Formats: sequence, structure tokens, C-alpha cells
Amino acid sequence: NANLDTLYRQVIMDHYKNPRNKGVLNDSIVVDMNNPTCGDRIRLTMKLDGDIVEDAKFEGEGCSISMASASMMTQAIKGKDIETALSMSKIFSDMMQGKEYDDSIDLGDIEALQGVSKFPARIKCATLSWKALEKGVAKEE
Ligand SMILES: [Zn+2]
Repeated sequence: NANLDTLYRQVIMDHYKNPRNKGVLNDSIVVDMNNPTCGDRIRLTMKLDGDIVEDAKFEGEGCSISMASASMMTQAIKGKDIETALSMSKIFSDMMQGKEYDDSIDLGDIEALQGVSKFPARIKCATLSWKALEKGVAKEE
């Protein structure tokens, strides 16, 4: 269990200390979202080719959970259509609240964030980036 806890922590820390897709995209949708209680803030940019998430980057500062989740999300949604990305967001939200471990879609590293469901107050952290995604694609309708 100690090694297993360390393995969960190492996946999350790999995404936190080696974040994927840091930065700001050219010619993109910009969404800002903040979690004032924990103090997490994310700026998600998304380059859409019509309804295709052609690219997605994020900048931010926050806890390990929120920034790791943003890294994993940007990596997971790249190349998907808006509809699929929103389905993935809903699947992840349900997985965070404990409703459905729907592995119909392979969420990869995102599933390590299931650990955070152990502490309910950090669920918001884990979902910050996904909320940004939804705000992003309700902006360009
Ligand atoms: Zn946080």
C-alpha cells in the first residue's frame, strides 16, 4: 500500500512537475477560471478547427491536483471533437463524484485522479480544468 500510494503520487507528480501543454496558443479561445478557496487558477487556451480540438494549452498556478488534472486533460482532449471532449468531461465529473467508473473511453493517467475523490474538498481542484473546457466550448458555441 505504501508503494501503491507512492505510485499514485508519482503519476500525479509527473503531471505536476512535468506538465504537458504549458503555455498559450496562438489564434485560440482563452478561458480563465479560478478556485478562490484553494487558490487554484487556470488559463486554458484551445485552438479549434471548426469543432475539433486541434490544440490545447494551459497556464496556471495551484495545487498538485488541479495542475496535474489540467495537464492530463489537455493531453486527453487533443484531436477530439467538441462533443467527445464534453462527453469525456462528464465522464470525468461522474468519476470524481463516484458515480461511474466508465472506462468506455480510456482516460489514461486521468484515472489516477480517482484517488482525490477520497477527499471531497479537492474534487473541485481536479475538475477546475474540465470546467474551463466546458466554459471554453460554450463560448464558441
Ligand atoms: Zn486546489
